[PDB]
Amino acid sequence: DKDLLKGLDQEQANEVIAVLQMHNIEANKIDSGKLGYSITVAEPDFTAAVYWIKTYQLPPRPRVEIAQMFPADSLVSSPRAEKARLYSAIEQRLEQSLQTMEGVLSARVHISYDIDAGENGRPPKPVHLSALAVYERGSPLAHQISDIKRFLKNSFADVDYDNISVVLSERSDAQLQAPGTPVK
Amino acid sequence: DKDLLKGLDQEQANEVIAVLQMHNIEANKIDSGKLGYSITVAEPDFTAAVYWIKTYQLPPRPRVEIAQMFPADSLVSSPRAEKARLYSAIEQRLEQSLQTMEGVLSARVHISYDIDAGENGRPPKPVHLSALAVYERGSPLAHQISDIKRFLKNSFADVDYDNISVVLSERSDAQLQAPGTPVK
Amino acid sequence: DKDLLKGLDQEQANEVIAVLQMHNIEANKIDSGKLGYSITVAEPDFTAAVYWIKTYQLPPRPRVEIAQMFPADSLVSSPRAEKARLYSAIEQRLEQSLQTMEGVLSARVHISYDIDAGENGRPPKPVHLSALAVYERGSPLAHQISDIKRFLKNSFADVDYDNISVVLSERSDAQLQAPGTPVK
Amino acid sequence: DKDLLKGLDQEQANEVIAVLQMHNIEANKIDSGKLGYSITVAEPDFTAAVYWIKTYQLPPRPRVEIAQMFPADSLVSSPRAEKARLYSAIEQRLEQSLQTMEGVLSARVHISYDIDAGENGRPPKPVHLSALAVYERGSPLAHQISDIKRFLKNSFADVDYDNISVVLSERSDAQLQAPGTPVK
Amino acid sequence: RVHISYDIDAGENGRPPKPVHLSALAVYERGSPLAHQISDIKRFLKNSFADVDYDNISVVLSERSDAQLQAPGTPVK
Amino acid sequence: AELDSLLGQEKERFQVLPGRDKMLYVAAQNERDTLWARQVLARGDYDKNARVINENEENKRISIWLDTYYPQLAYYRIHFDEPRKPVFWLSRQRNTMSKKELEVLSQKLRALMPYADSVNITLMDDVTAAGQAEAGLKQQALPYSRRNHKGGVTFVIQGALDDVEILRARQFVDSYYRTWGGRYVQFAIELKDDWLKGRSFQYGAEGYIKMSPGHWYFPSPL
Amino acid sequence: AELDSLLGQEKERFQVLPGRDKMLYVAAQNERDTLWARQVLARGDYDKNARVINENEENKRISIWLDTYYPQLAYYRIHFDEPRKPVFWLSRQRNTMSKKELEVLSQKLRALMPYADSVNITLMDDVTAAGQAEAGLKQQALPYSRRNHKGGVTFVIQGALDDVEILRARQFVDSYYRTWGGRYVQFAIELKDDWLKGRSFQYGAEGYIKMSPGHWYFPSP
Amino acid sequence: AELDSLLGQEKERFQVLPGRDKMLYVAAQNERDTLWARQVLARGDYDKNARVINENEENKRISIWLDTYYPQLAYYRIHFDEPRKPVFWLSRQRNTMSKKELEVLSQKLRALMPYADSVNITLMDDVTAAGQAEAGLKQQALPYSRRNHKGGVTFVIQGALDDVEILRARQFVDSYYRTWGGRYVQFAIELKDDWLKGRSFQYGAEGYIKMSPGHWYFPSPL
Amino acid sequence: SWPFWVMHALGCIIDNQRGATLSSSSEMANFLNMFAAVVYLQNGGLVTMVDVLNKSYQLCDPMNECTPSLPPLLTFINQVAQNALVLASPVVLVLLLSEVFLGLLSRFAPQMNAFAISLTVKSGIAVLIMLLYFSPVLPDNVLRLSFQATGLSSWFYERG
Amino acid sequence: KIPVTGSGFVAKDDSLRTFFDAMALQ
Repeated sequence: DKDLLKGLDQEQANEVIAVLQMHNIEANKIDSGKLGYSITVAEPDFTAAVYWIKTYQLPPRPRVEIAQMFPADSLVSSPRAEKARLYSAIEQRLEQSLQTMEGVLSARVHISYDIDAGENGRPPKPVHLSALAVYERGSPLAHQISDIKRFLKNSFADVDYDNISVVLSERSDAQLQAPGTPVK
Repeated sequence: DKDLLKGLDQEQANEVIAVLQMHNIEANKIDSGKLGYSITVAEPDFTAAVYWIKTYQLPPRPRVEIAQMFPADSLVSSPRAEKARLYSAIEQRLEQSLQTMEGVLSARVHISYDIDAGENGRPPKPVHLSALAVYERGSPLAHQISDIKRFLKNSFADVDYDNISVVLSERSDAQLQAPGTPVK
Repeated sequence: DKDLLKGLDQEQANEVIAVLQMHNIEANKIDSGKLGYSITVAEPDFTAAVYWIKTYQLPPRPRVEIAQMFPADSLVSSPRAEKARLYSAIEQRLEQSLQTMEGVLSARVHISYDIDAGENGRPPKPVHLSALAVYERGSPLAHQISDIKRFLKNSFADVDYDNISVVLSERSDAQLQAPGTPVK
Repeated sequence: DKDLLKGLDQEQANEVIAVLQMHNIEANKIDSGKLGYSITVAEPDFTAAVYWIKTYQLPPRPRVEIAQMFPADSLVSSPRAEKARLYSAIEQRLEQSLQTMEGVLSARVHISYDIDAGENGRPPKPVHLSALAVYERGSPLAHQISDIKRFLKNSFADVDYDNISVVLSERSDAQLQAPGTPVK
Repeated sequence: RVHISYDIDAGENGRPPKPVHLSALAVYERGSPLAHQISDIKRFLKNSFADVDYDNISVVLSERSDAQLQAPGTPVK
Repeated sequence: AELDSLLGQEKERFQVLPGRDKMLYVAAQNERDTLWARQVLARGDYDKNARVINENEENKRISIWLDTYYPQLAYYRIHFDEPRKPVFWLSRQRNTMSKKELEVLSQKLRALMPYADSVNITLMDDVTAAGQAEAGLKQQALPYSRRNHKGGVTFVIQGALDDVEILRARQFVDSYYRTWGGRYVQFAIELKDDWLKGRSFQYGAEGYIKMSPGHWYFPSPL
Repeated sequence: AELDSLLGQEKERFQVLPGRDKMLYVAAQNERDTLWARQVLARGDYDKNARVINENEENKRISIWLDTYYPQLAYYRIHFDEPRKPVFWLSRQRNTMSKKELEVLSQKLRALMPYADSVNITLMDDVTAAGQAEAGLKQQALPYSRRNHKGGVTFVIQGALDDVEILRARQFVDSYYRTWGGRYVQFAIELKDDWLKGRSFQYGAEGYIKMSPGHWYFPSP
Repeated sequence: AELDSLLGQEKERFQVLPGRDKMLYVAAQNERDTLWARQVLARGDYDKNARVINENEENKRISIWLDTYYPQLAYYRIHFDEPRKPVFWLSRQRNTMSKKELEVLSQKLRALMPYADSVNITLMDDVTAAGQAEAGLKQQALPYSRRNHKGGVTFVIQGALDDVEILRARQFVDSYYRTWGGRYVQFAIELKDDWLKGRSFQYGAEGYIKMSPGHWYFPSPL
Repeated sequence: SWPFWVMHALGCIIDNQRGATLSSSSEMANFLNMFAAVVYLQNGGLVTMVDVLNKSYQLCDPMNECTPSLPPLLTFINQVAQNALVLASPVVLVLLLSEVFLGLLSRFAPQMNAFAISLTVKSGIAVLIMLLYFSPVLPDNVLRLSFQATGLSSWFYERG
Repeated sequence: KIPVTGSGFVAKDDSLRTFFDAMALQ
């Protein structure tokens, strides 16, 4: 049982097992206590598991948000640093609201940011949107893309239907069966 | 058994073995505690790995972001020194949002930086983009260039369809079989 | 056993063995703990190793970045000392994002720096690029020029194709056999 | 028997051995701990060895860089003291990036320093370059003179091909055999 | 050995900066046709600066002396 | 241990076929189940020999042999619904081989595939392959442009399409590339910034004149 | 042990052939497995001599011999689909070799490749090599300009191509070069910027570009 | 202590030829394999005599003797593709040598290089060395200017070339130099910018340069 | 009048720190403003004062309503202020450090009344340290800070 | 390098003087 990773996260260890089980190799989630989690694989599956590590860029970085490097603890805050923290909380709250729709499994929303208009002589421009979504299969997914643009339409000041782009897709095949141990 | 490298951490050691395994030589991952890891190969397989260490410039350096040059704990922050973190956090968030598509394993996006058009009276210039991606093989990778452009187009203020360039390719062949020990 | 060099660290020693083996001589990498490494060769090989030391300018100097001359730990930083630290972090990111293309093994990218625009009212000039690359051999490297200049074009404000220059070459021939110990 | 140099550094010691073996005299390198290295010769070769010391200027001086005479530790920093440290990191990095070309063993690049153009109303002058190189023999060194001009051209703001002057040569005859011991 | 012309007075007043002059010395290995070696150095030295011309550089060069390899000899008496 | 027990629990997504060169062929259905089976023969828990075939690459393995020994042949795709009797879709109006030298090709295609028993040859018509691509492109109401030339046609989908016009066009082509392949007809989905979706007109003294199809489009200021 | 067990576990990607010069040749398929097989013979776990051959590397070795003993020869490529009986694609409309001097070439080529048993020389046409390449260039909808001359044609692609045309161009040239090779027809992709972006101009016989409201440019005819 | 085991593991990049003057000859292929063998012979683990030969060195070594004893000779290249029987490529339309004294050349060339068993002399044409050199530079659609003169031609490639046409023109010349040698036809690739860098002029037999809208310069007739 | 304003602002800080202005709750600051006037006028000088208004008519011709371009104007006051503080940097650190050094001696000798002693000694100290960098440092910053005609594009634009 | 096939005038926001001067040859 050769070791692969250690010092991981609870969600980072639940991600390493989920990629290898897609590719017909088993794993063991041995807990180390206060260090974290550690993954040890078998010896004939060592060459294949190393190859899937380089491709998927594992271990996963923590997902970044824009309001993580402009913290609200400072005594002074610029207006450039105050619209970006407001906008960074709407696209997270809109993501929590998008998963409660009928059929959406996951989504990600981006909004066009405004930087220079705080100090430049221009009034602020219109807002542009972009959305992704993953649907459960069996869904007629050509008609679902007009119900998200209507919800996203009057979530801003004045946007058109050309500045919102929805690219959605049905989910992948199910992985349900066990990999199977090598007979040694 | 001559040693190649020592003192490497966790993330570096799974990349050095993944390059040597492409070239039909074995490797061992030896721990040393807080002094990092070490890697030892056999004596007939020593001349090949030195030639491949110089070529691929291994071990890899940690990937650099522009946010590492401008830390938030400075006492005074210019307006020039705040858009650079702001450009370097949107550039990472669309990279984490492109990985959720069907078939993409890795991606990297580069935004066009403009900083000198803000303090002056010139109008701000148009923003340009350039993206790379890697798809699994067996996919019609000429037809999937149109929805990556559609997702990134109205993620900003005003871009056109010809200031963005996507150059993508399929992944290499899967390495699943063992290298094999030298017989003596 | 004539001693050639002593006190090298980890990354300097792996380059010395990769150059000497091109000229049919082998070495021994002896660890010494805190005093770095040391490299010894035999006595008939001593006359030849000192010839290739002066010509290849070994040991290699550590590679220099422009951000080392302007540290981020200063009290106040000028705008001249901010675009030099900004331009130095994109060009370190641009050659690591070039390694995730297919075929490429190494890359080096240079940017033209603006100097006079920080203190003058003149508008800035066009930015010029230049790149180096090493391709895995056998590739049709004539058709490989149109993708890097297209990728490098719209990663900035406004460039043109006569101001980008790419000079690339295939890697050298492989060294796979042992030198052989000199018996005398 | 008789000494001729002592107290050298590591890189100053390795240069004296490589010159004397070209002129058919055999020397010995002895380590002395904290007092650096020392170099001895035999009895009859002593009169000729001092003659080669005077011509080749041994011991070699440490190489001088322009950033050594304008240190960053001064709390004041004039703009004539910032462009000189900015030029001096570009003219070592282009030379070190030139060493990754096809067949180059050594190189040295020089850039024109312009400091007094911004202080008055005078326009900045054009920038000139010059480069040297030593190629491995067997190379058609009339066709390798246009790739260094193309790479160095648009690595700056705006140069012409008259301002770039590269003069290069093939390497010398290899010294590989031992001198031979003077018997009496 | 190379020498550069120094300028002091022009940087402070309204006077334009003057031209730049270069001069080089060299000791060459003997056996070289040293009449043809004078053109690569002026080609090298011209555009290593802002604004010089080809007639403000002067190269004076000479081959090294004959080698001394034999011992002096002890004075016997 | 036999072969169909060392694979997964569901013994119906794969299909083991006996070979003729003393081998054993497993028939997967996609690239995901292909890496499931190749991990078994790579980890080495099977004594005898085994190979993995696939629809998208066995159509590539005998097209590399085919464009060396039989050039200038017009065909579309080989369907592998029953692997003991494949079907070869030739062109009727572009192939000029007689009955005697078409039976030599079926016995020569038999030697490339040791699992097959007999390759069936039928002559598909050439305008039916263009009529299904045209009537299927009008049915989604997509603004297209046809370019007819000798030895294959091509359809260009220009313009600034929105998300529904991209999703309907991308979905129809992949359900069409499966049937006929991309040897004859090639699709050219591309996004440019013109609100006029592909067409171009010039205007003088009588009205508008429809220009000949070219590559240059006028960028739209609106 | 014997050679077919000293390679990897997958005993399908290599196929060893015994030579005539007392060797044993292995026929790989790309550069990723040739360095795998050449690592075996270099570390030294085999007593006799062996070599690793390739499709493109052997296609340059026997072209260096051919332009020394038989210059001014018109051929395209040697196909290595079966490595025991290769097929040599000779040109038809550019040579005047009879049957008697084709058997000297087919018997002196066998002694350079000891693994093969016979070489099957066929005379390919010269217009179909360029008729499938021109018709293949219209199907990708690319602007081009053919320049004909004696003993070869060439296709030059210019313009402000977008990202779908520089991916369909690489997928077409590499599929045609893989079959015929770069001996007869050569493509030249060069991309320039558009001088006409926000400018108004008149096209036709007297064409000019107005670079500003008060600045005309009369180009080359 | 045999010599063929003293070299590397792979015995395929070197080839040992027995000379006639008690000296073995190892024929390498490039400069890297010559240094692999010259390090072996310099350290001295072989008590007999041996030498390593090459192609770029041996073609310049036996031209110093030939440019002293047989001057004004028109030849192209000496190929060592078979190291026991080299081939001398003599010119046809520029010599006045008969059949008898050509055997004298084939015997005074054999005694200076001991490994060759026999030298073969073939008469190569002179205009077919430039018609293949013109047709290859025409396939790349590159601008050139041919200058014919007595005993050699000259192709001049000037201008501001781009990045693909320098690599494709540097890959073409060394493949031409590898087969023909640099004695007859010389390639002169020169990269310089637009001469008269931004000045308007009136070329042809009465020329003048315009330094300014009100300044005329009268050099040589452009 | 940019470099004359900071120079007149420079002398007021050195005047104010040494005492000599506490009659409110100046002649020395007039002296530096005259001095930077002459050294600006000698080398060039008046050639650049006319050139910026000759170019101003080339980019702000009337009947076109050009304006002084507000959004880079709002940082004008701190732009001379950060040039004021760094120019008055070295002399205020020694005068301030000398006072607390004197103040530590008043803690070591209680009835010294070092406030009275602070006024007698500081005017000689505050002028002496600035004599060392008066010659090589002051007059070149005067010529550097002279506003040149090349920056005229960044402060204006015509409105129709 | 002017990719169009026919004859004609392409106008992108002309000011009706450079437009009608271009029709002054027909």
